[PDB]
Amino acid sequence: FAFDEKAREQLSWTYPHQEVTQIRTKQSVSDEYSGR
Amino acid sequence: LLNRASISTLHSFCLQVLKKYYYLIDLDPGFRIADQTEGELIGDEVLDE
Amino acid sequence: GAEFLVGRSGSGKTKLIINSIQDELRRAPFGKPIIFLVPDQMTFLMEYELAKTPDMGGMIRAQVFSFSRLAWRVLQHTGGMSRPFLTSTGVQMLLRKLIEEHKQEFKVYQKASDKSGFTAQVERMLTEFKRYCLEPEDIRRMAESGTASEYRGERVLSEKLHDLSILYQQMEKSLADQYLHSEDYLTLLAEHIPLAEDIKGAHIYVDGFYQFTPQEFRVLEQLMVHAEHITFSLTADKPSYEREPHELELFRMTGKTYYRLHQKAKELNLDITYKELSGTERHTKTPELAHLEAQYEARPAIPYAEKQEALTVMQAANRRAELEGIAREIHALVREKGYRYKDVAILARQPEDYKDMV
Amino acid sequence: VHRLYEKELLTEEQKDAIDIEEIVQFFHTEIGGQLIGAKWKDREIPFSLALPAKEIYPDAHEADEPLLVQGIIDCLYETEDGLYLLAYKSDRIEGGFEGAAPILKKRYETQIQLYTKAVEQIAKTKVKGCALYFFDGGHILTL
Repeated sequence: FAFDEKAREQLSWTYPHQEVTQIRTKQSVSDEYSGR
Repeated sequence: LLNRASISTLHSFCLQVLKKYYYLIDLDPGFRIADQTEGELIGDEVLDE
Repeated sequence: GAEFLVGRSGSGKTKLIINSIQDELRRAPFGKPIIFLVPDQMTFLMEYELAKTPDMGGMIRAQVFSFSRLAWRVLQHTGGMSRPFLTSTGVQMLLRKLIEEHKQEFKVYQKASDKSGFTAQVERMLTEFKRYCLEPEDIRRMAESGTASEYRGERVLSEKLHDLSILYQQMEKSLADQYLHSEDYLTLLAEHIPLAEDIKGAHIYVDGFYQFTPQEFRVLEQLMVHAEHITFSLTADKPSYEREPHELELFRMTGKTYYRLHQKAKELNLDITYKELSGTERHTKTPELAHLEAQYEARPAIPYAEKQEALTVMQAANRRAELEGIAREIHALVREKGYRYKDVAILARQPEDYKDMV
Repeated sequence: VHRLYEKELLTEEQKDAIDIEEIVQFFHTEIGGQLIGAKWKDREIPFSLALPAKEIYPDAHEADEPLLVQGIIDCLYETEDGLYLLAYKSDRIEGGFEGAAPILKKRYETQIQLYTKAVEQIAKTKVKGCALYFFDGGHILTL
């Protein structure tokens, strides 16, 4: 159908930077914005 | 002033009054308004007692 | 030395400050301390930005502080940190004990003393009294100023202040010397700054603040004295230091704070400098948003005569449809227009309404 | 110790719990004497170091966005030789120290490299040698 091609890729899509979306930005080494 | 103006349901006004002068009667500030349901369910309880 | 950096939103202040601290790190890595003073929620944001450089990728000389962490630091040196700390709930617990015994002395709240929600209301009022440098004695003073003058509402008022004054002065006596209040650090910091020396010859930047509480204020002007250089970043439009803004002008807040600050720096005989940012920095590629920001206030507002792309208003059948509709938009932005999740931000005046669903 | 107590940087207990000897000992060690005599010195040095995500988390291998590793370098001092690092550890040792050294070395091995990394990358100078002091027995080891 008209959209047969787009539907295919969007369902098979992935977030390029995904594997960094769960990682804590700040990480302390020994403020609620960081982790251990 | 339209946001600070008093234009509302009478209940909405009463609320503003209670909040301001709560200390004149016996009312806990931060009081909560129970919906007609839980309110009735409390009536059933006190009744049975 | 005090520097007033001012301009409208999206003029590039914050960037201008970030870059400076960065070059300053570039030039003298081990130089005197650089203190970046921002609101609590802006701390981790600036920490990530500063350290974002090809050259260095981090910082040592510069630190990002909120009024709290700054106080905590200066105190781990000057002293007072080994003093036990009281939680807001701990204060309420104390308060409820006080309301009991001193109950019968209340001129007004005697009936309201019972209710458990009255302890939280007092606790919040005392907090506000410290932040605004008003001691029990002060409240006492005012409480009898409205006493015996006849404007009903004044009398009533003086009575509340009288009652508060009691619980207040009675809390102070129970917390005297052996306990530390959450809002006590700022006053403690302000009076420990003078003998904290590693903040002397230090460059400091304030940014992201619209206002300052008298207590916070007491910290800044004490920094203006002992610090070598201090810059104040304020979002406003050519504010004046001879008049406080009128009620109905957009920059009432920031304009107000500037005026005060500038006057404090004037009486404190400091060398002052000015930087006014005119052009748009954030919106140079986005005409519409650049217009919204510029014409936001004026009632004689000129309508935008160009095409619609960046700015759009949208109506949803309900908060679900709203979030669910925004969810797909964000996906369209990332997948098509090639954005990253980190570039999107969603704000709610009452986040409690959307929080669960989000 | 008493001044701290007065100024309230030390609780009544913390005060009584301190072993003065184990504190004075350090300054009789070589590292101690060196710390004393120096052109420049500073302690409790806060830092934030941007690193590629991988450098810490091997697990995920694709995204190299920088994360911030933040900490505090106990002590840094400068001599006519170079810049040196110093850290004091309350680890329990004696219960010789010859056998503990290897283990302790690997305990703080990763940490110390991040410290010098932070200094070397950010300050654009280099850290030659790093010492760790241990209050139990008053020992020292270099990395």
